[PDB]
Amino acid sequence: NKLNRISRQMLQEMGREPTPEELAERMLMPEDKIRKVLKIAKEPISMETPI
Amino acid sequence: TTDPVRMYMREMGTVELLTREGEIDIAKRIEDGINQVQCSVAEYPEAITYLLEQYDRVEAEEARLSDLITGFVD
Amino acid sequence: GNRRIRSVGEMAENQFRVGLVRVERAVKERLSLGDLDTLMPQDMINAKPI
Amino acid sequence: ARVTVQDAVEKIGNRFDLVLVAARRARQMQVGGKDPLVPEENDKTTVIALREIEEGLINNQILDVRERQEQQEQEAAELQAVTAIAEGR
Amino acid sequence: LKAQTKTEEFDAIKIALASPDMIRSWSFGEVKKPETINYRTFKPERDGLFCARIFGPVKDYECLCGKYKRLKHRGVICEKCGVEVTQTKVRRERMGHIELASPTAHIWFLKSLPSRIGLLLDMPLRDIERVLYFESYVVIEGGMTNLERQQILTEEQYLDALEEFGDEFDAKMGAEAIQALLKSMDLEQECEQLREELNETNSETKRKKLTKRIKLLEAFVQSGNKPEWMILTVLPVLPPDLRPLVPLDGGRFATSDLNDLYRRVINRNNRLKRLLDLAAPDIIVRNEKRMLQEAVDALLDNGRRGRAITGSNKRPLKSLADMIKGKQGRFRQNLLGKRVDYSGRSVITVGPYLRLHQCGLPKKMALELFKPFIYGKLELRGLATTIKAAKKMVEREEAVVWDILDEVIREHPVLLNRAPTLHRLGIQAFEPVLIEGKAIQLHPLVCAAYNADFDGDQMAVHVPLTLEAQLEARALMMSTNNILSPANGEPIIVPSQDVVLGLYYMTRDCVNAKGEGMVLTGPKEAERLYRSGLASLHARVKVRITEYEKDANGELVAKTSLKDTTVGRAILWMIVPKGLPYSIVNQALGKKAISKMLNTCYRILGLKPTVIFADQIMYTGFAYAARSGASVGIDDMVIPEKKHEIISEAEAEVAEIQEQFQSGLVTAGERYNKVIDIWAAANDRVSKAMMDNLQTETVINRDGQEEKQVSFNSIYMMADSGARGSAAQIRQLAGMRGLMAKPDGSIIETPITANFREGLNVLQYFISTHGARKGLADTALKTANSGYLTRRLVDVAQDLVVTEDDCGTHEGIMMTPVIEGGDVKEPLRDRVLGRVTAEDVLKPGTADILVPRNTLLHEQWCDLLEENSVDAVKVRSVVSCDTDFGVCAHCYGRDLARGHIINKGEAIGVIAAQSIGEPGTQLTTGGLPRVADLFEARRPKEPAILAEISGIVSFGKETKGKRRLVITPVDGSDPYEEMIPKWRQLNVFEGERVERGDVISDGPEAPHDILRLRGVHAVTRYIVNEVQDVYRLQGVKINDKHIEVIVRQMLRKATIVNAGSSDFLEGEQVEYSRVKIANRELEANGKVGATYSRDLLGITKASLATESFISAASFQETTRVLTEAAVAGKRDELRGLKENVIVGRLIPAGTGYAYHQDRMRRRAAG
Amino acid sequence: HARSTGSYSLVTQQPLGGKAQFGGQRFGEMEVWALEAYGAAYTLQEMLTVKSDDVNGRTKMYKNIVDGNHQMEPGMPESFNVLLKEIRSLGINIELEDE
Ligand SMILES: [Mg+2]
Ligand SMILES: [Zn+2]
Ligand SMILES: [Zn+2]
Repeated sequence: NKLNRISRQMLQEMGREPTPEELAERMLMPEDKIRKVLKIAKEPISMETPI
Repeated sequence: TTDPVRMYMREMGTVELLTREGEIDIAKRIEDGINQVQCSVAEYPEAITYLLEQYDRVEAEEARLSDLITGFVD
Repeated sequence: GNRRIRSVGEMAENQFRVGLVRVERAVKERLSLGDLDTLMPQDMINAKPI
Repeated sequence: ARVTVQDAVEKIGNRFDLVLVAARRARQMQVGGKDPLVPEENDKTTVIALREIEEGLINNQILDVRERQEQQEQEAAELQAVTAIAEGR
Repeated sequence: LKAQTKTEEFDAIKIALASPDMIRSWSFGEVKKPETINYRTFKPERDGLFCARIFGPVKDYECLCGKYKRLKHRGVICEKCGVEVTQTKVRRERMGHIELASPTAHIWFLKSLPSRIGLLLDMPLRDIERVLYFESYVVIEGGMTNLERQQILTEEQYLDALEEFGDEFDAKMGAEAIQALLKSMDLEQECEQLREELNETNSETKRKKLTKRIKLLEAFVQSGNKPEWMILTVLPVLPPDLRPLVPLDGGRFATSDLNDLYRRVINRNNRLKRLLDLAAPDIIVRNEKRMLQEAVDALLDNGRRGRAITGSNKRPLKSLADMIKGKQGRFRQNLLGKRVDYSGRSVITVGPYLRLHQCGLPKKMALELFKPFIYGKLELRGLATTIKAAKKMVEREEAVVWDILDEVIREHPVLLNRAPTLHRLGIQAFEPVLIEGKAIQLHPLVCAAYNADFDGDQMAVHVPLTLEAQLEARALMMSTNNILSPANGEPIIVPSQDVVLGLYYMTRDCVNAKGEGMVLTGPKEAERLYRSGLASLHARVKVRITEYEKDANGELVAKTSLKDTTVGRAILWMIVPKGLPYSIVNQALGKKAISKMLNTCYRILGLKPTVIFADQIMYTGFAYAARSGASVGIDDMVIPEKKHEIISEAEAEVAEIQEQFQSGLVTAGERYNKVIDIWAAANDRVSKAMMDNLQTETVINRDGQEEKQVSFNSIYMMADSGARGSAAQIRQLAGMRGLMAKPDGSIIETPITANFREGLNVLQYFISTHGARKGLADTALKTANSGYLTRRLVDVAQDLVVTEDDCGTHEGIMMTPVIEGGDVKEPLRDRVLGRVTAEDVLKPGTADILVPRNTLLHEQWCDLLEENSVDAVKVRSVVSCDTDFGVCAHCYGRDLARGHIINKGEAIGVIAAQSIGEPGTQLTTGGLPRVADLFEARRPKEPAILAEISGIVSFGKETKGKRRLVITPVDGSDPYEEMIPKWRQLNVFEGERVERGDVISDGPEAPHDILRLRGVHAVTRYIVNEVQDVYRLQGVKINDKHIEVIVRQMLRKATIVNAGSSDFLEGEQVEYSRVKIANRELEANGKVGATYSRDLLGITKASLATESFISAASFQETTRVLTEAAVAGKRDELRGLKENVIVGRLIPAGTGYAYHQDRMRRRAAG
Repeated sequence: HARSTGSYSLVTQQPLGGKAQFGGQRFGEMEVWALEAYGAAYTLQEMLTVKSDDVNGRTKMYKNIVDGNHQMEPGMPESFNVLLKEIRSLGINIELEDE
């Protein structure tokens, strides 16, 4: 959630969107964890998705 | 109309909203009820001696004070 | 005479129009409670929606 | 090659039992239990079996007879082995 | 002897309701938590939808915790976390369950169109739903107080009733109530009472529903199912691997929607369990119970209530019913229908060198196709050390492997298939020939059966792995074994275009040519004359020929003579085998004659001689056509010299009629038709002008001044020979083309006066577009429509197969020539050919039997019938065959790709449907929709009416909207009076006697009548004659046999009239019934036998009834079929085709027919 | 395209190209009728059982092809085997009777 909040302001604040490492300095933790945390956090895709 | 959202909205809407005074009425009723059971528990001989046998286990290092009482008045 | 021809220009305008209505609800929502001189036309208008 | 099986169909009327019978025979040759009854031209067992039908030396009756014969050919070997199982008593 | 307990080979199948304990039997554990995977280590969380303990190890033979990793340890249940180490395959099998707090309704039995719980309790649906949502109270086992057993009460009413009677009265609400109702219900007692009540009151409204309900109940009793089971105590969980969580690329996960659904059902359930121990108020636990009900319903079949939507995705999540269901019915065998190994495909080309039994196969395709054969053969001879080394060899493509492939290819047929498979010739077996290049080469003669052009169509290849498949392919699906269309005995291998243009140019004659008049010893020196350049290919010459006639007894006679012929025909004779007379090659050999040549060759010398003959014909056709140097130039299209004048004269006509309309002499409409007529006549005028000029204009000289013969101009030869082109298309090239039609369907009164050799101006082309556009559209849509027709047909027939040999009934239908209005729109010889006589037929005198009782009528017998004047022959048909549950071969006919009588066990239903369906592309009241209406039995819009009973009729009463007609039979009772609306103009004479089935008005008649009033043979004759009219108008040859088998399926059911065993009005199988009254005719009751009435069902309606439910779940609506069967505990025995295909065993026909037969007798036996 | 033995779909075991070595040709319903019109039973069984849907029958077959024994030990297509569990996942008890 903390990341979404930053990504919201920083979306228009930066005019593009914060770089994958941008919110990392803003956030307390080791800041490389953005990749790991962002991955497992994703919701699985419906296997019934028509393609 | 099925769609259980509706059969809830309509089932609870029957219950009338409490007045600010009515709230204390119900809350007062609670106190009487519980105090009855508290008093009712106090009237059982086995209920005391058991608590005794439990604290004797507490002083014997067979249990901990956190697993028996949450504290007294105070 | 009853068959009209659209094309990229006309179609994109509609989508941009749709973007502006879904942003409209937001702008009014924020301007509802807004404090006087702190916020400006940035904190309201987002990018991602449009 | 065998271009048309018509002659085999004459020998056995049904033409489906032909597929069955020719199959049963074709496996007798492919799994090595036996050898061809008629000169093999490099024809695979599929076609060798069909020539055997055309020449009228193989069909359902003959095979059942031969197999029924082979049953007694093995029962003769094992005759002592299985009678030695008198330990059943 | 003991039966068995472990794995045998099952027959039949049974379906029924599941007890809670029965559901627990399958379950190897209860899923207690919505958790899926651990979220870091992706291992399954224990007691969750994915669980190693309940379901199975994630990886093969390995404990979850990892303590026992060794393949030796197998039956060990780990002491730490219980996981029996076994293949991960077992996670695809083991089920689970969930113990629900409150009972729950099964959406299938609540919401199926005939609500099962509703009519089982004789209770309306809206009430039952009102009780499930806790919206009212329902009584149960009311006792003697105030209240009905099924009566529904409200809040206040329940309260009042309870204060008056505390006990001896009971009421509940919600799922628990319904379950209490079903358990309390005594089926036996209700049955008896309902039987009495049925008898007492006579009303159609009353007893219709009555009989429906009683049938279910006694069925449900006999089923073994107990009503309570429609209310779910335990809920089974599907094995995890059937709804997998498997990872994807980029580390994302994907999972089935069931998880999202299943998860929900658990949570709500668990919460309810919690809410019981928390003593929540009623209003809450009630809402939670409803929420549980919604989740379970959504899980089973989504879309019957709210249509729950999946997490974060708008699209509604697919539920378990939608996994079975689909379009249409089941996905598994329905189109389409599973991918198959050992296959391939590519663009196809010609390969004229091929013999008819072989086909060109690209090198690379064959290598990858036969890879296992190649591997095994390489190390059988020892060219490869082991299978791996063999793989490296073919992967290296070492030169030595190609010769090994020639071994595995030699005798090993392959299957070829094209895109729209219609009749059985859509797949045919060939012997593979290794070919460099990536294109498949296909023998030209086969190109007709496939309807495969060379404009880039692609074909698919299949390898017949099993030995039985090689021999099936060689003895059934092989090219040479099907040379004849199963629709009609005419050869389908008929030479196509280039070949027939060759033979036409070969046997033809001009007036004066090199070598004219000379004489030669024999065909050998005839070719020597031609090839050397001495003699022209076509010149009139006498040569000695040796022909043969087998007219002796199985013996070929020989006779020699000097025949007056040409050089080409002399050369061609070298190919004609043996017993054919020279008369067959002495003509001009057009495409029509060249087919009857091959046909006769087949019906005389047999199969083998015809094949090699056919090959030779193709080779020589292509070859000589190439010598001919035929071409098409722009000066090859000759326009009449009189065209411009014809246009002008017809142009005066239009201005005459126009002048008549300006002066009012003729009305506007009358003008239009007139002008249109003169232009049309003009087109005919120009057509028959250019046709005369084009056809004969060759004017040449032999020794005299002049003479004129049929033109040698290129385009005429094409159209004349039968190669390609026709008078219609030719007319468009040279003469003017047509009068096109404006989109609304009218035809423009200013035709296209130009043609393609000249230019079309702007307007003319633009008007041409609609015809083109409507042409393309019509075909592209009607193509799909045709397929649909075959679909309904194969569904209504299918399982029909030749079973007995001879059923032995004298019955049959009378075959006469069609004799429509002119002379003989189709002869007698074609109608009776290849069929079997019903009874011996007389000469004009008698005690002389020409054809003796039941005999296959072949070419000689039909000609013997033609020798004598015999105009009518009664013939056994598949509609009259006495065999029950099939057709006897004696009643069918000979027809096949082979001339012999149909074999025992061939499946006629499919080939019947296919034979009718394949030509359906060429059709366009009248047309293809007319056919569909016929087979659907549909009663027309403004039908006629037939006399109900013979005897003198008269008019009675007056005009109420029906003016009654009163019939008066001579001997019998009068009372029949039918109410016919009198505003329809009548026919029947008020004072004349009309036989039953006479014309009481005009207009079409419903075939239902024809069956009822005129009889079985009459209606079958009506269908066949009407549908054959439709097809024959387009030029489609389809033997009446096929139409008859569809007809037999149309009448499969009949409605009983009398009684003494089964129910009065039940529609039921005439197979079952007739076998039942034939069994009753002796033994049993002396005769209690019941009378029926044959019924006519449309094709789509007759396909509805099939004993096997697995078949019905395929093409019908899956949900209804499964339920309606599950209540009765119906036991499907297979025995049919559709069902056996689903389950994947031998078809109970053809090669498989021996198996099922041998098993069927083992069954119900000792 | 040509395929001997390729990859297989996970949910239902069926030929699927994953390597760009294309999945096998699609054998349709109409083609089944074509086999039903011919007397060819074994080609049809092998078509919809061992050549495709039988996760066991396929390997038992392949091993026989190299051994030189042309046979099939068919078993049950996994598609139908799934339909049984899917039906059984509902309240329907579906069993295979007799012998
Ligand atoms: Mg094309
Ligand atoms: Zn363990
Ligand atoms: Zn019969």
